[PDB]
This record gives sequence, C-alpha cells and structure tokens, in this order.
Amino acid sequence: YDDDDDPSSRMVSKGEELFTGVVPILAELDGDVNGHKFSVSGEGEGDATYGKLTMKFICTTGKLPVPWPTLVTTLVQCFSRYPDHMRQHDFFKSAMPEGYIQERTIFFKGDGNYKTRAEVKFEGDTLVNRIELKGADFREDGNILGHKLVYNMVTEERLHHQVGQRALIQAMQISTMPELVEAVQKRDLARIKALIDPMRSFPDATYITVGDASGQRLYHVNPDEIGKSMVGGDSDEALINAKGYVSVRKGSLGSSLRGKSPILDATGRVVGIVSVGYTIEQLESNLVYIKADKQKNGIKANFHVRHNIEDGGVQLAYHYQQNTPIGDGPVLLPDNHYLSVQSELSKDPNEKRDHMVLQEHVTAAGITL
Repeated sequence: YDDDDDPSSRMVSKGEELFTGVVPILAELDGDVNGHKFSVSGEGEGDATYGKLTMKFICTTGKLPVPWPTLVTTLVQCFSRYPDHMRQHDFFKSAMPEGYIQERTIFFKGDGNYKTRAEVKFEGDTLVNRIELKGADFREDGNILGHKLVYNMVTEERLHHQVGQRALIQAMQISTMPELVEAVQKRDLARIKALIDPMRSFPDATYITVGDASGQRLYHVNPDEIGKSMVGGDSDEALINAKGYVSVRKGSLGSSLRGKSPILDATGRVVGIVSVGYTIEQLESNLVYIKADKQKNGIKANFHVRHNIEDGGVQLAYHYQQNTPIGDGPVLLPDNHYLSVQSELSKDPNEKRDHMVLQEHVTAAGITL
C-alpha cells in the first residue's frame, strides 16, 4: 500500500535533488562533418541552484574542423535554475539520476546541418553527456568548414528590429480586443485578467501590462502592482495622442523594450493602454522554447541562434530539439516555458591544444506564480 514503500521528505519537488550543490560534469562528443572526423572532451563543474556552469573542452584529435561556437549548443540543460515557483516543470532533472537522451537537428541557413544523438546520464555522482554528431552537406568554403565565425556566443541580436516589430504587434492586437475595451471601461479586473492570462499561453514577452486612461495598472504580471501606476514615463504619447510606438525605458522590472498602444472605444477616446515589453536582460539572451510531449513522454524544443561571421553579417543556426528519458520511471512534463541562456567563450592561457572555455548562465522563466 501507500506505506509499504522511496526516501525524500519532507520539502522538495522531486527526487531530482542531486543538483543541490556543485556537481562535476564530464562530456565527450564523437563528430563527423562531411568526412572530417574529430572528437571533443570536456571537464567542469555545474551548480544548477545558481543556473551557472563553467567548462573547458579540448579537441583530442588536432585542429577542430568546425568553429567552436557551432558546438556550444550540443556540448547539460539539467543545470538550469528553475525557481521554486516553477520547479514542478524541470523535465531535465526529472530524468536524473537515470538520465535522458537528447537528440537535436541544427539547420545552418545557407549551408549544412548537424544531426546529434546524445544521452545525459549519471555515473557515480558526476554528470556525463556523450554525443555523436553527424554533419551533412557543408560548403567547404562556407562559414563553418571555412572557420569564418567570430569567437563569441553570440547571440540574439541586436538593435532590436525583429522583436520591436513583434512587441508592437502584440500590443496593438491586444488593445483592439472588443471584450477588452468593454472590460477596461468597466474596470473589471477579473474579466481583464481572464482575457490576458490566455495570452501568455506560450510565454514570449516578459510582461503584458494594461493601464486605465490615467496609466493606473489594471493588469500586471506581478499582482501586487495592480492598482499601482505604470513606471517609465513613456505612456503619455499613447494615453493622450492615441498613437502606438516602441520605447526603451526602465519600469518596475528594470530596463525594458516595450511596445505600447492605446485602447479605444467606439468613439475613439483612449480608455487605457497595453504595454508588451521585453527585458533588456532577456533580449541579450538565447531562449529555448520547450513544450511537453506525451506521444514520446518527454519534451520538444525549438530555438535558433545567430553566429556573427567576421567581416560580414550573420550565419543563423535553427535548432530543433527533442528529449526522451532513458529510464521509464515517473514523469515531469512541463507546461509551455523557456530558458534564457547567457554564455561566454574564453580561452585557457596555458592550454595549447584547440580548445574552448565556456561559462554559461541559464534561467527558467515564463510562468508568473
């Protein structure tokens, strides 16, 4: 029965507690790219409770025939920091200590593709992740086999045309919802919240804020800021002139790129404003959009990364990721969310072999509860 048996107790969220504390990491990767064979091996520590990890990789066969930035994504998502209000969504630790396998396909726009089969298991009390990468149909004089990429990482860039267009469309579309303009006008916080929480369905923008005609917040991601007044001083141009714009200013959440747009009734008076924003922090970050998978019991993940080519522009890399657990123990399949990565490519001043020193910060955000 429910008393004749597991340890744990009596305050956690899963047996995946191996990561409280700094955990040793070990990883190899057997690589083939259009014939060019090579292999990488890396040591380093990883402290999931701070989301950070530092590692050093070494190409044990000679000169690495591809750019080091191209292998950063395939060379330990266990070490993401899921906050205590999201720890019921860490599918990566869920598979520990039994482990999960991690298969990914990486399309380099204008060139070839990486196809990686990996498994992140445990060995003793040290984390292991051995990969087999296969690269197909790469232009020999291309940016990858021609080593024409910069040694940064890298990434989401830059200034900020794409998401600015995206942030404003989200704002205006929300502010023309017919039930929303009736909602704001009656100051129905309940109906306002029930119309907007389904917005943040798959998380993307950091916040969606709705003000009344006086800038008083009627909806905010942090609920103890409802009824407070929006911060930034860049919402008169919407609340007074009924025109919608992009703006960069410091709100309750720090520096913020936000698209603002008025809410109009049938007359054309502005009854309020919506503000969709992205933190300047999260805009300088790589975001891995992961959703749960029932047919395979696991997750899928979609994201892309830019690779600044030196002397040129950008070589984009589109990633399609899918994870399946090794041991078919119990589950932990998460609702829609993402992880924000910040990584830095260094060099060991005393190593001479072709290598890479990677410091990486990853945080789980998307659900505000």
